[PDB]
Amino acid sequence: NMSFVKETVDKLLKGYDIRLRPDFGGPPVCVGMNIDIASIDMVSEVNMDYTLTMYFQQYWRDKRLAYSGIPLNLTLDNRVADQLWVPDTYFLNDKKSFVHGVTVKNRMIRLHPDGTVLYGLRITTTAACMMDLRRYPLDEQNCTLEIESYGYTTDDIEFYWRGGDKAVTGVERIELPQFSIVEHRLVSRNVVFATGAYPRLSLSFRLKRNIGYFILQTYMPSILITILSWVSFWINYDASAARVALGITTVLTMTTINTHLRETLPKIPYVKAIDMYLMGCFVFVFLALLEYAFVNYIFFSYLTGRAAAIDRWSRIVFPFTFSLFNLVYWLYYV
Amino acid sequence: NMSFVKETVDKLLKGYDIRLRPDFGGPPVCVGMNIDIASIDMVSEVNMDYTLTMYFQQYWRDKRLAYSGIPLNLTLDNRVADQLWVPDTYFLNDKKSFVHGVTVKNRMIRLHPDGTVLYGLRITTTAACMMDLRRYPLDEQNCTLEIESYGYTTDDIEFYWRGGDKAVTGVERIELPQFSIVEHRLVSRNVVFATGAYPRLSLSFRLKRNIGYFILQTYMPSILITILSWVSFWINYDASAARVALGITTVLTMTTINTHLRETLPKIPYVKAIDMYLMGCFVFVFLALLEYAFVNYIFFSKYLTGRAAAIDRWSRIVFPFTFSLFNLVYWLYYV
Amino acid sequence: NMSFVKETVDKLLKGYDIRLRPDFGGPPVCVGMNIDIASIDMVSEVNMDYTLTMYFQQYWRDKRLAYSGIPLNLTLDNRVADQLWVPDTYFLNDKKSFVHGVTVKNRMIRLHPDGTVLYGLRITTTAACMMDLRRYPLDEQNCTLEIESYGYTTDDIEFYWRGGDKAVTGVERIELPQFSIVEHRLVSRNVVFATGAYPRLSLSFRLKRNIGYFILQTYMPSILITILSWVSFWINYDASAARVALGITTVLTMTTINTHLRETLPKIPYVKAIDMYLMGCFVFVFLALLEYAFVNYIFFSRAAAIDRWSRIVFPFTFSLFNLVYWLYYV
Amino acid sequence: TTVFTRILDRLLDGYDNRLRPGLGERVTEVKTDIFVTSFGPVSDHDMEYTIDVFFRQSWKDERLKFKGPMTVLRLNNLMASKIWTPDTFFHNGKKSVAHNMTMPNKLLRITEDGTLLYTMRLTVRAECPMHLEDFPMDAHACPLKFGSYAYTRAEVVYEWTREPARSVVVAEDGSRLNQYDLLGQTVDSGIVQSSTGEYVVMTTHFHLKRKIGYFVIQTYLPCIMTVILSQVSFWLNRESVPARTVFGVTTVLTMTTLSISARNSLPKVAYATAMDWFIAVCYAFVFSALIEFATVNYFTKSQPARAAKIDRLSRIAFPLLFGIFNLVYWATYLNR
Amino acid sequence: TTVFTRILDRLLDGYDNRLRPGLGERVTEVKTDIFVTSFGPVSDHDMEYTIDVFFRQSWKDERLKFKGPMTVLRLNNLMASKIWTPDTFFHNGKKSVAHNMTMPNKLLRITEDGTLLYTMRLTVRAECPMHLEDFPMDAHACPLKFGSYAYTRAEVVYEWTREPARSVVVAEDGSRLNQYDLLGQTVDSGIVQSSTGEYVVMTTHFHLKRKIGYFVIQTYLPCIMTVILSQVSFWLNRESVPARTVFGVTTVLTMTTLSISARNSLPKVAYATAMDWFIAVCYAFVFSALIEFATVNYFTKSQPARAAKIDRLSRIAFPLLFGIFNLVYWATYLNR
Amino acid sequence: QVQLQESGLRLSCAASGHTFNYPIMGWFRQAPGKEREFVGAISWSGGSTSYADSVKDRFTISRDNAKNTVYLEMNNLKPEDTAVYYCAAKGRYSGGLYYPTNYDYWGQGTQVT
Ligand SMILES: *[C@@H]1O[C@H](CO)[C@@H](O[C@@H]2O[C@H](CO)[C@@H](O[C@@H]3O[C@H](CO[C@H]4O[C@H](CO)[C@@H](O)[C@H](O)[C@@H]4O)[C@@H](O)[C@H](O[C@H]4O[C@H](CO)[C@@H](O)[C@H](O)[C@@H]4O)[C@@H]3O)[C@H](O)[C@H]2NC(C)=O)[C@H](O)[C@H]1NC(C)=O
Ligand SMILES: *[C@@H]1O[C@H](CO)[C@@H](O[C@@H]2O[C@H](CO)[C@@H](O[C@@H]3O[C@H](CO[C@H]4O[C@H](CO)[C@@H](O)[C@H](O)[C@@H]4O)[C@@H](O)[C@H](O[C@H]4O[C@H](CO)[C@@H](O)[C@H](O)[C@@H]4O)[C@@H]3O)[C@H](O)[C@H]2NC(C)=O)[C@H](O)[C@H]1NC(C)=O
Ligand SMILES: *[C@@H]1O[C@H](CO)[C@@H](O[C@@H]2O[C@H](CO)[C@@H](O[C@@H]3O[C@H](CO[C@H]4O[C@H](CO)[C@@H](O)[C@H](O)[C@@H]4O)[C@@H](O)[C@H](O[C@H]4O[C@H](CO)[C@@H](O)[C@H](O)[C@@H]4O)[C@@H]3O)[C@H](O)[C@H]2NC(C)=O)[C@H](O)[C@H]1NC(C)=O
Ligand SMILES: *[C@@H]1O[C@H](CO)[C@@H](O[C@@H]2O[C@H](CO)[C@@H](O)[C@H](O)[C@H]2NC(C)=O)[C@H](O)[C@H]1NC(C)=O
Ligand SMILES: *[C@@H]1O[C@H](CO)[C@@H](O)[C@H](O)[C@H]1NC(C)=O
Ligand SMILES: *[C@@H]1O[C@H](CO)[C@@H](O)[C@H](O)[C@H]1NC(C)=O
Ligand SMILES: *[C@@H]1O[C@H](CO)[C@@H](O)[C@H](O)[C@H]1NC(C)=O
Ligand SMILES: NCCc1c[nH]cn1
Repeated sequence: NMSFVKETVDKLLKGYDIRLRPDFGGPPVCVGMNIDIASIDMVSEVNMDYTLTMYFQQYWRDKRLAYSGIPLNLTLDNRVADQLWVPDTYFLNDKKSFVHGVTVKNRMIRLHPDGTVLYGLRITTTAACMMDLRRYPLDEQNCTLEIESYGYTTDDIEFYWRGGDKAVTGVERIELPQFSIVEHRLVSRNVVFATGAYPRLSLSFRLKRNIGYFILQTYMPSILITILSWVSFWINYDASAARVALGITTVLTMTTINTHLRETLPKIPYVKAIDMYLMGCFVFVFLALLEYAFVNYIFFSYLTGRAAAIDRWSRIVFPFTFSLFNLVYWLYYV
Repeated sequence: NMSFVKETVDKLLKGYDIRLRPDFGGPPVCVGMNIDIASIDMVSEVNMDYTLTMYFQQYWRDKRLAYSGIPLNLTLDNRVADQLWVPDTYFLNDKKSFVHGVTVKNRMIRLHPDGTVLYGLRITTTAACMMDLRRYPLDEQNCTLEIESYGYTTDDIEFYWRGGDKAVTGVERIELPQFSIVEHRLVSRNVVFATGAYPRLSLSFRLKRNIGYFILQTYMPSILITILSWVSFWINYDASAARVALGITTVLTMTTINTHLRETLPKIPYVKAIDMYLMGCFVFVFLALLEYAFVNYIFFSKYLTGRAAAIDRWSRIVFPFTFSLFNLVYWLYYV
Repeated sequence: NMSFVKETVDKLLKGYDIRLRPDFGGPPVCVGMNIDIASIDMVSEVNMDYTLTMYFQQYWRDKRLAYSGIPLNLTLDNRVADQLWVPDTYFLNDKKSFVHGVTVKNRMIRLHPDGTVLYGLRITTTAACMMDLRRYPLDEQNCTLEIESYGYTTDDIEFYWRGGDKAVTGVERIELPQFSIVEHRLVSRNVVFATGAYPRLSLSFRLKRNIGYFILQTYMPSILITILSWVSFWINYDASAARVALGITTVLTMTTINTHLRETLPKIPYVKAIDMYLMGCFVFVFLALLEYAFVNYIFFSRAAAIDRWSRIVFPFTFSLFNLVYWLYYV
Repeated sequence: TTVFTRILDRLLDGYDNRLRPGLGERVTEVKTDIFVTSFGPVSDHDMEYTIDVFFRQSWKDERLKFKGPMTVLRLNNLMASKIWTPDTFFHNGKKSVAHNMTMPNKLLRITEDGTLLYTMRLTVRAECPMHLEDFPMDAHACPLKFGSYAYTRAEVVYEWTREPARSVVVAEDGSRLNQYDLLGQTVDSGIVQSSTGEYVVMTTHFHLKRKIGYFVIQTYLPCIMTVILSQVSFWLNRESVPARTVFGVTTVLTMTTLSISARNSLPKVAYATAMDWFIAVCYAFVFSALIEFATVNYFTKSQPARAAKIDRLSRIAFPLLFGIFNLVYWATYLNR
Repeated sequence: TTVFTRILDRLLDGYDNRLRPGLGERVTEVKTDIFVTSFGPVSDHDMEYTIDVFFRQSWKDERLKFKGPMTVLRLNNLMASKIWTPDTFFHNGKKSVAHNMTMPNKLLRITEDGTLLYTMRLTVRAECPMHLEDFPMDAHACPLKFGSYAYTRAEVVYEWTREPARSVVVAEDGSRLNQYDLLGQTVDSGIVQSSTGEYVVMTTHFHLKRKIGYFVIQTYLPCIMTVILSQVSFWLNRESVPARTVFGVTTVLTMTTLSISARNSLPKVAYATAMDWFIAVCYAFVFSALIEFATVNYFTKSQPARAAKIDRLSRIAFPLLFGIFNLVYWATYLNR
Repeated sequence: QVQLQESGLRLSCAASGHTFNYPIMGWFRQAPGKEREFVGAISWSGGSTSYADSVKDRFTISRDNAKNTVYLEMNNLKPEDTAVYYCAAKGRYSGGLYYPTNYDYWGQGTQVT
């Protein structure tokens, strides 16, 4: 019968003060959170934030909304969320967030017979993710989503992850382009501001960056350019135009790729750990030009023997030194 | 009197059912329309759209709102539109649009004693304009704004341009940077959907793209670099390094300008008119380099120098003629 | 003491018809406007507009809201603006405007015992002013903010700059990064439309682009690179590799500047002073390589002459071009 | 005149929009339909694609049964606020807007049998997975899934209005695809289990094919020209050492710039797709040309007889090797 | 159970929220405090900086006196709309959004003595002037000013909740500053004069210091590399005209390229910065080094003793000149 | 300020001053009894023109920027067109083109008969 449910639902909303939380004078109400992630796309370094889409569900108990005689579990329209009291959770890391509104404000209200209330939302959030780029692109980032109660202190409300470690789901099905979710954790804590102590749940992700795209874009061309400088060593000693053009254009290409690759990432006041490789390669090319200039100076300012000896020494030393530097760099970072 | 108008207005709205259109059971209501274009601000080739701001006036007859006694117009406060029936007209081409709301929601309601209502809005729309860039930038383009009723079929509402061809005004107020409006057009027709027929008006604009900037920016660097390549002909074949550097740097410059200018336009598969010209100039400089290499191979690999000089003068007299022929053909084909 | 004001305000608003303007049958209501320009933000040539922030106040006289026995003129909460009639003022140059809503919809309503009502807002607009770039970057600009009544004709409503010439304030405190506000002008007029005559207010700023950045960072590279091309003359003609390398790489640098400076200002059809200077520099570097080619052709077909004549011709011709350019545009 | 007002008042007497039809009697069968006015651009950078649809939903509500002069009442959107409607939402949506220009773009029609028709104009910006392994010559199947948010399968069950093949319809004029071609669509329905319960999810995949002309003209032609420059660098006399040096130099520089320019267009995928392989092979070609030039220059004086043989071998080998590489590459990738 | 409902109803017994407390009696005192949760990025391009704060306000209201079992009752955000609150606004804000996720991020607390506390989470994008004359070795004092909008000094007067230095406190973890260091802060209050009347405004100045570690490896190192390239251009012999020519011209090209690149990623301004000075001096050095070769090659044919003399003098002088210029520049800027 | 001079079947209206600030230029006519009426108008670019109903496809308006001039050409003249003609300039935002009040500056009346 629809009229029975009609009058039951009408009676439930008589004398129901939305201003007062459930059990206003009694012990704090326990709210159980649950999360189902859809995507973590757009992990931006320039913006220092990540976009997260999430089904966020909250379970609690409200004696005022208990009903009997209706065995089924009332799935009410989302508009009923305006009448009922709902928790006041809020994300600390968020910059811009919204609840989806495609054809309806995407919310769900479910009333169980025992007064238990389930409140579900579909939220998109742009949460700040501070990053330590001192090992970029060989870094492993840690950043989180914090969930806090705004108005109600710990003595008026308490949070807990419903289902323990199974509260958050969908982490396995997430495939970022240039990242891999290694591990994730759930933590519950109390934060003591000036006003008082509030609960805080937190879901933390540790992301690991891929390497293939970065190495293929950045590191390999520097290697080829250094090998061109070594070709400049090998080619001759007296052919001034060929060697000098090759070296100066080697420097030109190195600074060209440096300028093109310097604009991808944001401003940070330290070596980015990919800049170190570019500076090393630039320094190697620079020393190639320096030793070429030294060869011309000693030759033009017996002498042919010195020039040949220095050329052999350079061509046998520089590749070995570059290999040593490369191994030291890779072992240090990777 | 003051209270007389107040009680008359209160009597008008009393018993007024906004859910039902005027003449609910009777024949369809006619809705004349006027558009006054403030400006067409953006025309984006990356986004395939254009921004358009306009005063949009609708005019219809509602016998329920007829009043007597008061002999002058009623220019009511525009909040009254919240409690009145208005046609539900939408622009089928819009992507993002909004009614301007600076200091008040920019609307106006004017009721006349015979019951005719005039409803004015100040709308801005980012309308979609699909466009063919085959002849870009020598292209004569078309854009449209496409008005239609959503809820009501042709059996319940009629659209017409109030004032005929003079319905749309303010065309002279449009001053785009590069485009020039050749001539506009107004069309009215019934479109058939699955649910049923619907009235549908269409404003159309034919834009012509100015060319002088395209010339001065993109084109004449290409001709300039082509003649840079040609300068290698008037150099002694013995100085191989000079001709090599000249030709190879001209090719490098062609690559640089091509890759620095390609990104401006969207990813269009078919080759644009400008891309044909850039490829032609690339081919010309490439052939200059190749024929120099051919001369060098013939010579190095009395009599031979004569052949080299013959080839050099042949190239000197042939390359300008062939390039002029290609340029004239290209310009005449696209103009 | 407190409930007295409550009942007075309740009495004022009950029976108040927001729909009907004050003096519906009487003469038009005079709305005295006033502006305080907080700051003129960025002025994008690309967007062909400028962002403005302004405290926008307007006074009028509603006899319906007259009260007595309360000498203190009331500063009511902004929510009461929903219950009162206000003018349908709007802007014509705006493309996207909004009233700030930081902790409250930023509005103020101040009633006075005589019946005068002051209505204030804090508005931020993106007003479009078309710019003439023929003289760019040595050009003047006129950018205007225009105010109209959307619905009410001049028979119903009337505007006037309250305080006369002193209506708009705060312009002197503004310091734009490049432009300089040389003067501002207030105008009041009556614009005739098809529907009828409407009242118009206008605040027009004259902007002069300060020239100390483009002159140093744009023209100087091209000038120095043309002098660089001229350096090739002093090198002997026998060093063909040096001459062709210098000329061709000067051309390469010039086109690099040309293709990297396109991010300065948007697509426009007509020629610009900056474009004229760039094109002059481009042709002047080109004629160096052209006359060098003539030198080689004449020599290998007397030539030191070609060069000697060129050494004085090219700087003189470029100086003449520079003087003509500066005289024409200044 | 005013009889319809009385009918509407009677319909909304004792009517609650919070309770679905048949709340304890039967499952609500919500027939649905989509008409795609315009298939928006597919942004590979943002992993997304836009679409504009007339989303239609029809269901029977016995509460809204009336007998009146007219068979069908074509009410405005205002009634939709005061009436029960399904909770449909798009599972893979990112940021969608329901257009409300002038008035809310919603059509509501009520039939004398209680049947309802609720149509609305949506602009859905959905997320599409992109297996870019065969980039830029890769087909795709971008999905669009929708279903109820709150009601499980036991409460609300969706269906296609007409036959599923004819259900989703795409307007012919509204393409709005710059570099993609739509190869038809395939629809289906299924049940998705979740934490709350089983839900009916209706999916439609749009098949897309990349258009290659822009990419070939932008990337492969410049790369082919640069490697051809490296090829013709061989043919000059050996003694012109600066000449061949500057060919190798400038060819490598141009190739690096073109590689960067081609690379900026792709997304941040961590695998060489097909342009990376082409660019790597063209690197190998130009560096091989420069290296063997250095070799013959080294041997130009000690043993000036093997240099001619090496040059002849290079001329016969490098162009043929590049040609067969191009043939096998194009045959392998185009046929897929 | 229902005692608090009737208490709340009795509180709003003809309570007019449009009237300030003590409207005809005295000036209401609004003690306020700020807790900066985060200091967002400072966008010099957009001439603004972002901050995320818990803006707190506290004022005594006699009309909201009550007597109940619990001394202090904490209410939701709906009561906030139903009572008078101050109209505090930021004078220099550009586009600030009050967060509204889940439900409006605010809180209201009422005490038996009529004391009332009202806090809200805010994100303020405030504009602050910047003098880039000493860029990038430039400090800034970006202000954040706020005060009432409608009510004047006589109608409302604000105050700091505690001692002013301790009133505004910044969260340690929430820095969100990459190229700046928050070198403390200060607060103050003052009476701004306006046409409507004198208002009370409080400012807090955040002292920022730009970090040079990025800009040094951005610009100042490649410039020095090009200058040393010119020096090794000097070190070469005189016979090889094309070697020194290509050094000079390519160094000019690289200098121009990096000079435009550094200028591009900066806000437009009508005066020369320190980086502009450095770039100009480096360009001057490069051009000087090339014209020195122009002179040397001109004079090498006739009387090469002068050519050798000027070459030796230039080799001795140019590195010394560059070194002393660099020392003067760094001593001028880094010392302050 | 914009100065306009009339010359003159064919008529010419020159322009000098801040012609950019006053794009639209219009032609009006007046008989000794009949009041001023809108004959035609042309924009700054000149691509868009408007004419009154009574002077459709008989009059013509052209714009040349050689010295900031516009030209009005009459064809199929009739005795009812004998009148004095004015050339005026309109501001950027001044409303409709058909009303003399919007136009700011006016050229000296040129008689035609
Ligand atoms: C990414 O990086 C972030 C860093 O920002 C990590 O965040 C920390 O995560 C760890 C583990 O997940 C947290 O450790 C836990 O804190 C809980 C909070 O309890 C408070 O409890 C009492 C209150 O009086 C005090 O002890 C103290 O004030 C605590 O702050 C603890 O209850 C937890 O204790 C449990 O773990 C310990 C250690 O294993 C056991 O000995 C205990 O018996 C008990 O089982 C625990 O200590 C830490 O608080 C988080 N810090 C912050 C700042 O949030 C992410 O975890 C990390 N994630 C990934 C995937 O990399
Ligand atoms: C930019 O590009 C668009 C797209 O091509 C152009 O839009 C087309 O514009 C033309 C006008 O130039 C439109 O032509 C009009 O259609 C009318 C029909 O409306 C009806 O539909 C059916 C017709 O069977 C009937 O129910 C009823 O008549 C409706 O009115 C025609 O009446 C118009 O005129 C023709 O017929 C009469 C009588 O036979 C002839 O005397 C006329 O000369 C003419 O042949 C006209 O054909 C066309 O409909 C538009 N396309 C669409 C899809 O609607 C824009 O015009 C273009 N921009 C510019 C500035 O030209
Ligand atoms: C930047 O660019 C803008 C836009 O072009 C310029 O604005 C123009 O500014 C001038 C100067 O203020 C305006 O000129 C005037 O029109 C006013 C209104 O005019 C009519 O309406 C009134 C009232 O109904 C009638 O009485 C009158 O007869 C007209 O029908 C006049 O009131 C002004 O009068 C002043 O000048 C006259 C003549 O010298 C004097 O006799 C008066 O006493 C008074 O001093 C004036 O005629 C013009 O309208 C503006 N253009 C518009 C609105 O399109 C800016 O001036 C320019 N410069 C700057 C710095 O911004
Ligand atoms: C209320 O506001 C009015 C403003 O209209 C105040 O009126 C004036 O008093 C000031 C100060 O003496 C003068 O500068 C103005 O010229 C006066 N204007 C008038 C009388 O129209 C009035 O003082 C205010 N009253 C209170 C109690 O604040
Ligand atoms: C109502 O919800 C509870 C939650 O677990 C479930 O166990 C129960 O079966 C539901 N009722 C019905 C009738 O399905
Ligand atoms: C936006 O849509 C809502 C839908 O409820 C509507 O009320 C509002 O008027 C729309 N905004 C406009 C027309 O500016
Ligand atoms: C969100 O903010 C709006 C203000 O636009 C407010 O009306 C609403 O109550 C807030 N909460 C929700 C759940 O919408
Ligand atoms: N505010 C004037 C709107 C208008 C346009 N056209 C006629 N009236």
